Amino acid sequence: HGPFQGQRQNEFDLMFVKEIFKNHNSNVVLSPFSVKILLTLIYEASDSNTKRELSSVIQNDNIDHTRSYYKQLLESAQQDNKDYDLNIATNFFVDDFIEVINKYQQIANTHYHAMLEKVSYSNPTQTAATINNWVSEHTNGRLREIVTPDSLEGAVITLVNVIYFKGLWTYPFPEVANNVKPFYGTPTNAQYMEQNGQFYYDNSADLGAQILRLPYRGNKLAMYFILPNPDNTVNQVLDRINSASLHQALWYMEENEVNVTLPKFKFDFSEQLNEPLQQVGIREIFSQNASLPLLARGEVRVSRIFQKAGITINELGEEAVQIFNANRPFIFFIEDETLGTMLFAGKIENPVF
Repeated sequence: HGPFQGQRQNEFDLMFVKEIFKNHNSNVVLSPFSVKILLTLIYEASDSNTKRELSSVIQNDNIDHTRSYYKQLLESAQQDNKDYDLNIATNFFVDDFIEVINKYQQIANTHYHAMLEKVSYSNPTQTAATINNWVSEHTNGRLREIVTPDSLEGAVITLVNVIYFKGLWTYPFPEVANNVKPFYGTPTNAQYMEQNGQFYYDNSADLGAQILRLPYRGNKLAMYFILPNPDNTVNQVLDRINSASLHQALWYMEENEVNVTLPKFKFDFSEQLNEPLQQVGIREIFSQNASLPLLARGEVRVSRIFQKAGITINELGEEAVQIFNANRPFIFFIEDETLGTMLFAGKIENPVF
């Protein structure tokens, strides 16, 4: 279990993360990989502009390859055992008047771990409740709400993704009696955890940020932290992150002895994805032209797309020189190091737990 040695297919992921982060002053967490599942589901559903617009998401213009890729990354990622708990769940909530094609339900289920169910948008109050109950059910109450009755106004089809994670570190932190200290947001106190250890690390002059990898148990996942240098901000570091620059910055990381101080955090984040998607070039699927002939028996389209993600880091593992002191805002992400998947991406502006 070492860092990924391949080339990440993260051109879309990074574009999307940046667009979300630029428009929120708060903590954020989301799943770029899962957003790619949603777009591929809509692609599978559709009849071009759509194909040019999704070229960073679809695998080599071949549907069999696209299906096996997403299926493989999904099965690699997901797990519920002593080492970590990661569940991804996806649903289309479809108005009653729409006839859902059963074969679409089968490919959705099989390759994308997604489902479809009927609701009545004539009753946005009951429908909100239905969606929110689905969210609780599929995250074991970790997430509980994602929509209000108002956010369904005028809707015919709503696509919802939820994801949550908690794992054991390979190298746990000591549990310390209120290790409370200042956090300098863009001040407050936070609970920190601190250890010395051997961790992949670098100070990246190109990014203007330190990077730290902390692995999770299970030989698959790690959390990366990108901490801007004191003269720098998260937004300025983002402006210099693209697939090439990030690939190189991670490539330069070597195992070092590092003194690591991190704020504990636990929070969730949700957003309606229509707008950020359109901002990054994905527009056709939301236009008067869009259609879903392979999903709905024949003229309808996806009204709204929502994602809600939840995340927790704390000290815990199974048991038990550089300075990495994360006492100001930073970026984090979780990747599957066997395949390069960007499962979670987020930022901390205000530690909370």
